[PDB]
Amino acid sequence: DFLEGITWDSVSDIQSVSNPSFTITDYFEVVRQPADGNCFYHSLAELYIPNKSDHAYRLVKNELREAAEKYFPTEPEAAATGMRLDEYLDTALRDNEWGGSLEAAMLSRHLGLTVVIWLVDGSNRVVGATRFGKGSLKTALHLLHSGLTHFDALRLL
Amino acid sequence: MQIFVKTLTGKTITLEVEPSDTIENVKAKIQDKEGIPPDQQRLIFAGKQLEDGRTLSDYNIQKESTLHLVLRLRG
Ligand SMILES: [Ca+2]
Ligand SMILES: [Ca+2]
Ligand SMILES: [Ca+2]
Repeated sequence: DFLEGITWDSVSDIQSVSNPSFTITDYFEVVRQPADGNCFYHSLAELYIPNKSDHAYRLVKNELREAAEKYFPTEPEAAATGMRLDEYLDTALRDNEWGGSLEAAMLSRHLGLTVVIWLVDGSNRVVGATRFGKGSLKTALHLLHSGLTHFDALRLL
Repeated sequence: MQIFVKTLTGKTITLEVEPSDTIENVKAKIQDKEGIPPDQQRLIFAGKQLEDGRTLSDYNIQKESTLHLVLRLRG
């Protein structure tokens, strides 16, 4: 029960951190999603939206606008940015705008989901991981952070 | 005071600090050592975000306390 054996340190109300040591390919199937700048939402749409399409990512971004209206004023990773709701929605809902940790936190709250972001080394070994939500990891959405620049979807094998 | 800063990769930075020092100063120390600009760094102690204009003694951070440097992930 390795993934369940992983211990997470709380760094927020909705966010935890960990330093695991394994190759993501041994426990997960990687579903590579396009390099169009919308892959965070493309990788979420593959795992969450039941109907798969090249434009399923838009549905995830639209769910994010509702989530930002609800939680962006009270989000910890949003207190750092000098951005307020209306600027964020203009910037983020645009094409080729990178999503990630801040977007995953609000989506985990608004959709009642637990989102885990696994970071890799270029050999598929995990350098670290962030979990948004405290739900079970067998029901969670698994995302791969290749480099610090790309997001692919992960399905449990 | 030798406080430890923990990152998402598991990297640990030991900083020599004084209890009167502000989080802004701790962020400037990390910037000089790792090159991470203070606008991009979230210092967190016991699951709470640390404000720049407040001191370590106000947050009750002591000699071998370990803070967390949580970075914004985009991809
Ligand atoms: Ca797809
Ligand atoms: Ca809905
Ligand atoms: Ca690591």
